Amino acid sequence: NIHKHRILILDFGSQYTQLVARRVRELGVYCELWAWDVTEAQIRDFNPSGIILSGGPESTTESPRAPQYVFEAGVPVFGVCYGMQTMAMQLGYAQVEVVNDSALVRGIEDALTADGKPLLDVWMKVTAIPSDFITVASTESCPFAIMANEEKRFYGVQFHPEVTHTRQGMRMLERFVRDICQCEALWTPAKIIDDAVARIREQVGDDKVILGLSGGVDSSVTAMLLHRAIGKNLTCVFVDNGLLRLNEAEQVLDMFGDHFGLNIVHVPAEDRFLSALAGENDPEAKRKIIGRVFVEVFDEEALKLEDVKWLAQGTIYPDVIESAASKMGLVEPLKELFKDEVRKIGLELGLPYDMLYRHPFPGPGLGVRVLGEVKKEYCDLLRRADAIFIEELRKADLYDKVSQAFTVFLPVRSVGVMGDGRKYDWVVSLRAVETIDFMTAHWAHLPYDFLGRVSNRIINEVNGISRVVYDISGKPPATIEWE
Amino acid sequence: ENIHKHRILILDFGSQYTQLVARRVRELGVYCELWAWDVTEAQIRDFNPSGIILSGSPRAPQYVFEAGVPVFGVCYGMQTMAMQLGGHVEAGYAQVEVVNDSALVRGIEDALTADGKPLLDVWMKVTAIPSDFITVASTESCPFAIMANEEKRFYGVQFHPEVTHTRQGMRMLERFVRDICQCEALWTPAKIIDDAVARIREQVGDDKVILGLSGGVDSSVTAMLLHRAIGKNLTCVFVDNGLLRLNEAEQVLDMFGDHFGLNIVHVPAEDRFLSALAGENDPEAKRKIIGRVFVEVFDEEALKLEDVKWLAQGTIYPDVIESAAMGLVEPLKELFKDEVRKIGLELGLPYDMLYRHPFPGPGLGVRVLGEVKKEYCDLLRRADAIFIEELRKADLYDKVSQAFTVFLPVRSVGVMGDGRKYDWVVSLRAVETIDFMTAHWAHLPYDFLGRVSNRIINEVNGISRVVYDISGKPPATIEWE
Amino acid sequence: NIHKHRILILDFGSQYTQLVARRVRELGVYCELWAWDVTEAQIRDFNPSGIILSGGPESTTEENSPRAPQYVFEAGVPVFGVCYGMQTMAMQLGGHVEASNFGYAQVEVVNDSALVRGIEDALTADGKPLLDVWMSVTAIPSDFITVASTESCPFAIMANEEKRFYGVQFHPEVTHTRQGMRMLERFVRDICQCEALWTPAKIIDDAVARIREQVGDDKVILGLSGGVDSSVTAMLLHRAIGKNLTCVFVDNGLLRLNEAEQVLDMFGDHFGLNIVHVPAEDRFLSALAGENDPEAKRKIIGRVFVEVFDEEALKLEDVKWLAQGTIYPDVIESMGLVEPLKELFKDEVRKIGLELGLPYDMLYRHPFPGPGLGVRVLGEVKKEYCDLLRRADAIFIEELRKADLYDKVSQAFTVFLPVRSVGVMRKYDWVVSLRAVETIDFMTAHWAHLPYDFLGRVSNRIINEVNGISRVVYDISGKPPATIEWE
Amino acid sequence: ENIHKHRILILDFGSQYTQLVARRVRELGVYCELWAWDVTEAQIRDFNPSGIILSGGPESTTEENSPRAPQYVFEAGVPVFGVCYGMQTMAMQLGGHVEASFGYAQVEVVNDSALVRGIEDALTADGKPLLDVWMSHGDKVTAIPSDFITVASTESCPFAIMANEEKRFYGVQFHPEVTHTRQGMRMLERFVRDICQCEALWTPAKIIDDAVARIREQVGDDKVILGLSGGVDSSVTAMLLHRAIGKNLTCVFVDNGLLRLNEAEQVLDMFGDHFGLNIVHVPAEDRFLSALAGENDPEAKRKIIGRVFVEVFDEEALKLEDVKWLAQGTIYPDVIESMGLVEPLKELFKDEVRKIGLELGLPYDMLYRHPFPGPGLGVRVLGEVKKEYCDLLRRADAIFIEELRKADLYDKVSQAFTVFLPVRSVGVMGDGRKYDWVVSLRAVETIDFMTAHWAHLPYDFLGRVSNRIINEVNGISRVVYDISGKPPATIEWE
Ligand SMILES: O=c1[nH]c(=O)c2[nH+]cn([C@@H]3O[C@H](COP(=O)(O)O)[C@@H](O)[C@H]3O)c2[nH]1
Ligand SMILES: O=c1[nH]c(=O)c2[nH+]cn([C@@H]3O[C@H](COP(=O)(O)O)[C@@H](O)[C@H]3O)c2[nH]1
Ligand SMILES: O=c1[nH]c(=O)c2[nH+]cn([C@@H]3O[C@H](COP(=O)(O)O)[C@@H](O)[C@H]3O)c2[nH]1
Ligand SMILES: O=c1[nH]c(=O)c2[nH+]cn([C@@H]3O[C@H](COP(=O)(O)O)[C@@H](O)[C@H]3O)c2[nH]1
Repeated sequence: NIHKHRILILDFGSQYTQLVARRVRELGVYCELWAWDVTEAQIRDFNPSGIILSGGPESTTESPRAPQYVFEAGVPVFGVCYGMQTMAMQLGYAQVEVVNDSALVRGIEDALTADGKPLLDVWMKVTAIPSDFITVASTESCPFAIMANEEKRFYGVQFHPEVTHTRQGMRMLERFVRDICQCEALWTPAKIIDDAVARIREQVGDDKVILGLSGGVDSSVTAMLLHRAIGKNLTCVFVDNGLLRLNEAEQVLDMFGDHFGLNIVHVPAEDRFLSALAGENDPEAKRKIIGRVFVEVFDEEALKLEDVKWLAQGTIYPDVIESAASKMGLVEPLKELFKDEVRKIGLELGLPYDMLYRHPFPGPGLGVRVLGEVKKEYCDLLRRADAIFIEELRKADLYDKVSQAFTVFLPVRSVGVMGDGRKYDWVVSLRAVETIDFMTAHWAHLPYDFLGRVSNRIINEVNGISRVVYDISGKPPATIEWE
Repeated sequence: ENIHKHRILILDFGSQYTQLVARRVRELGVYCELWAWDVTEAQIRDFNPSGIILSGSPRAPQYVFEAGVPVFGVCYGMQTMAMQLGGHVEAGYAQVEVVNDSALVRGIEDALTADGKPLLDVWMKVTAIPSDFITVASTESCPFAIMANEEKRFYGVQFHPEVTHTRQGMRMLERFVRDICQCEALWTPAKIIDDAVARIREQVGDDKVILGLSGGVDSSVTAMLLHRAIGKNLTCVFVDNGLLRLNEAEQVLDMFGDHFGLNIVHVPAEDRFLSALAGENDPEAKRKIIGRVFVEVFDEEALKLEDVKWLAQGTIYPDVIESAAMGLVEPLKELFKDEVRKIGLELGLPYDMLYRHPFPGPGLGVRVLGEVKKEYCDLLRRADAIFIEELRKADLYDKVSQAFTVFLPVRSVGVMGDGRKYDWVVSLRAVETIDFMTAHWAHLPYDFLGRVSNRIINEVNGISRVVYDISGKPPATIEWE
Repeated sequence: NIHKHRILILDFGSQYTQLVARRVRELGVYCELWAWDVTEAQIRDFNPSGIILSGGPESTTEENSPRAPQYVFEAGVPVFGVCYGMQTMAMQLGGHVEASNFGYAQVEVVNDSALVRGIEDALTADGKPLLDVWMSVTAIPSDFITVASTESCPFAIMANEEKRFYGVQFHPEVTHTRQGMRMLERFVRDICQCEALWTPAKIIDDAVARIREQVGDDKVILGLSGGVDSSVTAMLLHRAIGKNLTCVFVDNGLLRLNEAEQVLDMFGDHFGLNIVHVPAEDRFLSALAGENDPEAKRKIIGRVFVEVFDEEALKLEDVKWLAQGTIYPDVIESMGLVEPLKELFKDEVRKIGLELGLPYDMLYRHPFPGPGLGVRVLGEVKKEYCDLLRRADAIFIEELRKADLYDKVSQAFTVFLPVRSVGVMRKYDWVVSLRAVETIDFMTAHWAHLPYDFLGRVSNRIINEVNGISRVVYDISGKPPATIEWE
Repeated sequence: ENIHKHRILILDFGSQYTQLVARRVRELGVYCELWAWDVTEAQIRDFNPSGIILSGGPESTTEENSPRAPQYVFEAGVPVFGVCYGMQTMAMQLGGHVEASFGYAQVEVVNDSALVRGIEDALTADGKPLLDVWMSHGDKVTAIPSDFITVASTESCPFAIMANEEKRFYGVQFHPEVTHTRQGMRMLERFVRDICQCEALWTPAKIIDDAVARIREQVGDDKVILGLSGGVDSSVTAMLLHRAIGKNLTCVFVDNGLLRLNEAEQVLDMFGDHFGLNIVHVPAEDRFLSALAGENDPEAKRKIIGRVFVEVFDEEALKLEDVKWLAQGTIYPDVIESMGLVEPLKELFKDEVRKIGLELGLPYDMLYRHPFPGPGLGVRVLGEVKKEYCDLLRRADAIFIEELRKADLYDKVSQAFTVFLPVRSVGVMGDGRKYDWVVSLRAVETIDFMTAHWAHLPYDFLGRVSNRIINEVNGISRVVYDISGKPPATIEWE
């Protein structure tokens, strides 16, 4: 069983904790990210084959600490940054000299040299280890780079193995998870899919399941999962909310109605969304509106069915994790998956690459990209602008060099040449970013020649657009979307 | 000493480069005028040129060749020179081989051929030259790249010598205007100033003159010329319309009031222009209001002054050329824009001010899209200041023709400590201008753009997001309105 | 057994054929790359779980052109034809090719096949599956179905599902084929039903087992160069027969700075190997004395090293085995012989070297030629020239690594130029040349467009810091018309 | 016409920018001489400057033996302009005081001075005039002499400009001669044309006319020989003498086998078949190669080439009866660095030589060619000079320059050439290999006599040239690029 060998990752608040989880996932082992403030009851219920304590911005000199069971549970424990500093007490690029044999790092040598010692290229106080620990690696600024009670199988590392900059970090996480915690590598996209199917089948039986099909990654893979498990019993509602991209409805239907043979209720709700949105300039109002009409449309569509006892949903593990930060049943095949696993299993389920590695598209769609009041003519204009932008972006092989690209409609009038020189028309902003984390994203240094080709195209080819600007504001101090 | 004694008639055959040719002639210190090609024997005879230039189916007046003065045809001018004297015409860097001796290019060599023959590096068609002309230079594509009737002192070149791409073009221009045409170079900043003062004094005498002092290049140099000519008898009216750059009023007042001793009437009229603009969204109406309120204010101040008999004005020669179908002092009406700067330097004005990017008459009124409001103008001024501050630090101010900031009355979200706040967006706009019809948006460095947008969003309370106008002209325009 | 599931890959002459092989290896499945001109007895003896017929430049329309042995299609195993492999399978099975004396291409999947079922990169506006492939046939066999199409290429993919014959006109082995690896995975793991036992941990365990069966308690001589193959080899025999393995490391005086100290400290003082160290600097130098001919120097360096190695070998009799780092590419291009790496490709040797415990930086270090500095010192090889070269090269590589440029080139090194150049406090000293290449194939190398300020930095460090070097130049000559080494 | 009548004395205190001052004043149309600071009142009285400019320098007036102007500088009754050090020694030598301590800066003008009245680059917010100047942040005047006034200042430079308006003494802590001082030229012109009242009679056309007249009055109708090398200096000298004494000028062009590809023909085609000079063309390639045979020492090679050049020239001289005059192209920098002698360019800087060269009819690209050393390929062929090597180098170099001109990179460098390395490398030949010579491309952006940076030529450009030389020149296996700056290396390899 694929959840059997499982890592409990305890989050002391690093931005890299989910990266550790994703690395364990990549290594083929289930794992779970909980907050540090967990009860020995819970760790005993999860029953981890090993524990991992993640980095932290706090300090053990105040203060987040592991539930003492972490070290009493008799499973190998791996501390990382804070997780190492908290393992003690409770018991930029750099190179560490391996000063001892440890289970964790034996055989793993990036450079050696030192003339008589193994070196580790790692990506990086602890004044003294517990009495049962040895020093395993050391640096100038950190004599305690790796510490280990190799008998109790506790390991401590002042660097981040989950990050690629740690030359052999993954081999180290492999060592801890596969070899020191003797975990089998059962958590494979093929076997996740079988687990998904089995669990949906068992949880829903012959009951009818409904699902909001966006065409996006999460609800698509969910569609494919539900569909593989209960076939025709699944009904997907595709709402064209009048806020999608150019031809999005066609593409979602060509893909999932035709190509994959899904049972699709197609709801053309453009006028209805644009109705409810009428005269609404407040971006948070628009979101709530757009989100409410969606819930309205699905509940209407659900009733037109019958015996629909289950709503399916593209909830992925990160979503569960924020919810962790404090009618119809829920079918959530992806609740345990991170986004890269979802894509990977989407590939195995047969979905196309393009869709799976597409830029995220917001729920509210163009509703948050038409500044202020959302009008059809602004959305049609926005659509042709985005289409050109994204089509040029794809020609130039720039689509994968940015996390997200789109255009924003500015309801301001600017003059542009018409032939005699007298036509005001609308302005759009191109927006392209390289996303670093949920808090920070850089605006993309798209090439000048390229920007200008897109500019000219949008202005010349779209009647109603006279001027194109580029969002040159990063996040912070701005955000990715304009609303 | 008439600095207009030696003069060059340049006939404009519609080329972009014709005002370039005239400026080159003015750079050699020789006065010249640029007329439309369609002139009369009479119009030309009255000018009495020391030499005629024809720029790049229109035809020169037959008198141009009858006039007995040297004539220089460039591109279309050389082609039209061939047509009209019995030749024949049929329609990038290049090198023309000089194949005959000619006053125009005698001694002007850029390289030598393998044969050992002279070559000209030029920037650029005739198939038969008149029977009294010879072939001066040629190249593979252009059999007749330079031709000359050495006797009538007629010279045609297919390339443009006014463009520095023609390696020694200026020297051929110098050769025709100074040697062939027999011109002294008295047209100098210092002497143009003297002649401007002389002509102002003679036309105005002891009368008091009034002047609209916009702070721009033209009205400033006009102000300094008048102040030099008539001093206390000059009142400049400076009108802060509410649409000027940050501290423009203080700056113009500092400069001409305290520093230069001009007599200034400062009209703080921000509320007045803003109020005449309240609610107006149409840029055509905004400009008309701003212009309308401008003369109203200026008229109300001209009636506030005893014995004002003359209006001074920074009309420059291109304004005169562009104009092609109380007394008026226009000291700059013969000067091209760079000449006006050169003399503004000799009159003691500051370089920064003379080479400043042009600012439009309505100012921020065409840069706050829609209803111009004080709030938006305030934000715009701060953002714009940060932009130019940085442009100058980066030595990029020199590198664009115009750089400014447009206020977009759209709300965008941005970070506000731990959460979010909606505020206004501005667009940076920077162009390299090419002509009245053509401008490329500047490829400002990315790092620089990032600094500026950070500076604006972080430093300007009320701005959350900054975009860069990446639209060229055409299909867009330089200004947003 | 980790060779049980195995893919026979027949080589029809493509450049990318070794890449097909290594992708099967990357997949976790043993495979073998043979010339196409083999026999049924050979295939039968090999017992493929599946056969891949790879690309090739020749035309199927020519007179005596390559054909797959007819048994390929009678082995009752799956057959995968890639490009010419597919053109030969179509021609050998009833269909036709027209001849025509590369590119990115999107092929539309127009029918189901086990090979590309569910492998999609995009949809057409008409809902049809698209594959992003690295492209390169007028009729297919009449038991074959068309699987995918292009404009240019009507039969991009053909297949006989019953017989498990799949032909593609693109290169799944090339990363440009977006889901190439998946199709190869599909063929090998799903269709050929191979397990992924070909792993580094298991290839090591296999290596050890096969050394012990072959050698037992016998004694084994090895030439330890510190290079990648000789060293992983040493680790395998050592993990296999400990003290019964002896490593002869000859410091020929033509090695990089402190190479002897480093080879010895690492494999003797850290991996507990038993190494006889021939400190043979003066002997190689004496032999090379007065030889300005690169060909003659290569010989001389070869001759002496054999002489030295033989002498050290005789000195430990009752040794019946010479071990050697020969790797699978050596096999493909070509006391008793022990060769643990003879089935491994270079990146496997590296991968298993990491499992053996070896340092990354050593396993991914640039190749250092047999003659070492004997061929990087133009003309007469002298102690002093090698000495300057070693200091110069050490500076170059040190800068090159801290600039994170070692990853970015195939080979970086310094060549000593016996020419005098003026420099400042005015002195005449030697010239060295930096040389850094990006090696496309065996015959093509681009000189690296190393940053200018980096080049200027390396260049100043070498001049200022190496007493004896007045001037640094950079080889801006690619292969062809020049070669990688200078001699 | 006396075109030297007005003249500025520049006293060199050692600034890297002193030559620039001299050329700016020249550019303004006013003759000027550049002397060392330690000259004598006597010498200055002889020159009789219309005005004196004291340049900057690296020394410090606060140090014991620091350079000072001849006191007469301040007693000659002419305007004195002091630039940095010259300002600081003007202060100190007049009762000021300097304290011991380059960049852009804005000096605020605070008093009227003939030097900068009307010269303004910006204003302060407070509305006060600013000059944009290129300053030396080093030593600073902290007291100005009694009858001086502060003209300009910064928060860090109380006396950024000082002036004694009556004595026409001006000191600036910045460099008006460098472009980075926005209106420095106008400052220099203000001093030279206005305050010193120099007429701008030092123009190319007038310099020519003056040279001619000085030639025609030094030699009259005598015969004059001239080593013509096609280099800028002797070419301009040749044309001066041609216009001056015409037929009596005999030009000797020596092809020493160390010239660039076809150089003899293009020099012959140019100055013989086109400009009409009388060229005695000596083909002495075998004579130089012979004398050079077996000489691997670059210092010996240079002496040999020098010596052998002189014998050839003396012989050609002997073949002409009554050669009473030797013309050379010595330019003023050669004087500053240091048969009757005619040196028409001894007062001219290199740009002035080009400028008058163009006025004489010489082609631009010749006048602006990179400097070619006197020994030619003999110091670009490393070790022993042989014809096979020079033929190679010539072919290789001409490819180099041809491409360099094509890509508009020729004028982006001060010198570009190829060095023949007597080292052999292997290369591809067909399917097998070949073994042939190596050449080095060498290209520099020269900043001064002691500083050259190697050019960041475009990689694709380098590889194109690379391939061309190797694929087009027989005898070359490989091309390298010199990536050594000067210092620690030199421009030439030998
Ligand atoms: O499903 C969604 N509903 C929303 O209302 C929404 N708002 C922002 N986003 C996405 O969140 C990411 C970060 O955008 P911001 O930096 O503007 O917050 C980007 O990926 C945005 O597209 C949304 N997604
Ligand atoms: O004095 C002015 N009053 C105006 O109303 C005006 N509108 C445009 N401009 C200037 O014209 C140039 C380019 O015009 P466009 O904005 O139409 O491209 C640029 O120099 C613009 O600033 C104006 N100048
Ligand atoms: O082990 C070796 N012994 C040798 O004698 C030898 N010669 C060249 N090389 C390597 O061959 C590759 C290309 O060399 P060339 O382009 O100079 O032929 C590069 O990888 C060179 O290092 C050698 N390797
Ligand atoms: O050594 C030389 N002998 C000569 O006869 C000679 N003539 C000119 N040049 C130029 O002088 C400069 C100095 O060269 P270095 O950077 O190698 O010292 C470089 O600019 C050289 O080209 C010569 N150099």
